[PDB]
Amino acid sequence: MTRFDVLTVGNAIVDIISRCNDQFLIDNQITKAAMNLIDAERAELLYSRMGPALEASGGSAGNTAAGVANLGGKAAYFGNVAADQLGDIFTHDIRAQGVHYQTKPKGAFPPTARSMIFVTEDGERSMNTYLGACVELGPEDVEADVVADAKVTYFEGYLWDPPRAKEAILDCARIAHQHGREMSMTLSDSFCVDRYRGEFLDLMRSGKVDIVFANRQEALSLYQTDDFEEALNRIAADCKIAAVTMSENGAVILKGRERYYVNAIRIREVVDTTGAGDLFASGFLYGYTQGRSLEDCGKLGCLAAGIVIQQIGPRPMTSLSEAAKQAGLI
Amino acid sequence: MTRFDVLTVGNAIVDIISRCNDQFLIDNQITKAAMNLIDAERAELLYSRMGPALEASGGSAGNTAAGVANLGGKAAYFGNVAADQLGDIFTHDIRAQGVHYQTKPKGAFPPTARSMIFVTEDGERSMNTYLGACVELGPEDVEADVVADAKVTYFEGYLWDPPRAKEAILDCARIAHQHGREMSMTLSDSFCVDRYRGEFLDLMRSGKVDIVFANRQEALSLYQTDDFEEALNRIAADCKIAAVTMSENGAVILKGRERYYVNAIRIREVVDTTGAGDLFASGFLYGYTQGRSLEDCGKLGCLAAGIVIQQIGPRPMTSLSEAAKQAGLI
Ligand SMILES: Nc1ncnc2c1ncn2[C@@H]1O[C@H](CO)[C@@H](O)[C@H]1O
Ligand SMILES: Nc1ncnc2c1ncn2[C@@H]1O[C@H](CO)[C@@H](O)[C@H]1O
Repeated sequence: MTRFDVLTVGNAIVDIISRCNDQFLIDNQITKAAMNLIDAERAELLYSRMGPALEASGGSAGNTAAGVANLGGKAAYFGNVAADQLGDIFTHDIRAQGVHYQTKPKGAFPPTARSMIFVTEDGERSMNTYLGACVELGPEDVEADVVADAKVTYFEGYLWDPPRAKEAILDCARIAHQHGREMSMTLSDSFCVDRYRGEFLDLMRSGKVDIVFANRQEALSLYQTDDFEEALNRIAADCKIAAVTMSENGAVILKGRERYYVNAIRIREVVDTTGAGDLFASGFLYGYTQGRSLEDCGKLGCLAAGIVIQQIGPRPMTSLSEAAKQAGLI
Repeated sequence: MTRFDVLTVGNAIVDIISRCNDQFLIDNQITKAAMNLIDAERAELLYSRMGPALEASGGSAGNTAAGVANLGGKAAYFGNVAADQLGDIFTHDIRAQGVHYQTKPKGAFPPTARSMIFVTEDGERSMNTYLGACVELGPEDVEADVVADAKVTYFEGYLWDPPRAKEAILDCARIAHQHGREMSMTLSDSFCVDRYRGEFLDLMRSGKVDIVFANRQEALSLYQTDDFEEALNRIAADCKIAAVTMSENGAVILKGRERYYVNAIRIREVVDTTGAGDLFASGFLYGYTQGRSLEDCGKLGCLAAGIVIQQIGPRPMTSLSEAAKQAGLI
């Protein structure tokens, strides 16, 4: 028995969420469906144009850790906030879900990261993120005992944007593998993959990452191809296990020459896609650390992802364990 | 023409919202369906026990002003926040709705008011409010030109808790009535009525308040009676116009010997009752300042209230003007 099933590591962010029309994205030169990095001045400008909003704790890996805990797994999280009200919100929400979260703020400035997320009528989400205190996450924030005692340590490709987070991740990889654990990453966003393609492939090929999460766009971006079959063949050669999501078309899990396709749940209405990939990773990694088949891990991922897109906000407000039991995935 | 249809005045609050079981309220000695005032220490304690939450700008009168603006009316708001992140959220959300909001923060301490609102399975809401910077609202915050230029000035009974807000209200009443405008209040909460019964009746009987909003519980509390018919007869005698809501049983508008009964709208589900009364006041006052019949004012109020209870959070995220046009109230 170990202390943790899943440790996740990412940019600690509070989401500021509002609905907009498609013209808003065009007028403001916001790339639809993507993570758009912004500076403090641009954050002020976009906020001044944003309608009334709702706030909810976010951060891709934060959401994944919360989802693991929700399902009943034992989760931990590394991510840096500031000693401010937004940081206090973030700290409360993740700890209240039962995730181990002990990363200490380094003062009030830079302030806690926030992402202005604009949800269009089709339920797509377009994020505009000021990293703030996330730039301070570094090797000093690695709780070595936690990495050692976690079955899987999972991190965001998004961590390659701040300056020193990658150093923490390399430390995690060393500790995890020295203690016989596994490392996992998400490719996070197609433009993120554009930025760090070579680095990501090296993480996989050197064996620093064992399990990779991608959506279709990310997989295509990783190999700069329009051929999805090529992307699947290549990603399977580059990592031990790959979990590739395809929105309404479900998911495919690859291991060597093995492929396991999983159907997406049929949806009432797509309210807000924010968190879909994050919660797919929650379901998959919960199943994986419970010793479930790759197909069942995919099923658990699709169930969690389907639930989160039927609500506003990135962390399911309902019980995923109850949902999983009803679905016979238990 | 005037600059404003409705000026509202209230405790400026950010809501922190979570779902709980009925046992949680009992274990924590939270009075169900009520506004429970709390100190800083109790706020810390309750927060430590609360699950993951979402944040949304609140404040009863704030919500009412936002609803008037949503419907297409011209609204203003007086309420005091701190110079902190929660205050910045509050300031953003109300201004983004098109409400004039110019009250200046006085410092960072006390911090911006917040209310932990626990929603039970029946959709009832139980609020736990630390007033924070609201204790600083006073006569200095009265923008006399705004009061002079507003058709109706509406305020919360809740303002009788902080120490100096009542002085601002008395100043508002004077300026309003000297400029031929009307004053309105809501009784806010049955325990609030218990605390300030005599003062509230004095506001009405002296004519400082022209239009009074109450729910059934508040009306009964005002006259310490179990007889709803008595309460209606007495409230009609004590104020020029009374609007009394009765939840699923709609509302009754009273003027002198006149009575206008209005039905509740048909609804999908009671998700969260937070804001119901606030938005009834939005609909009513919007109608009133557009020169509509008292019955139509009631119908607009019931429409807005019915909309808000079908969503999480206190301010409608959909267009009230569009809904009013579709319902044929225009
Ligand atoms: N640069 C980023 N790094 C990590 N997570 C992010 C970033 N920008 C937005 N997010 C998060 O992505 C989540 C949706 O997957 C949101 O909850 C949001 O907080
Ligand atoms: N003491 C108070 N004064 C004014 N508004 C309040 C108080 N406590 C809670 N509220 C607000 O009541 C609203 C619902 O009517 C919520 O949005 C919440 O912010």
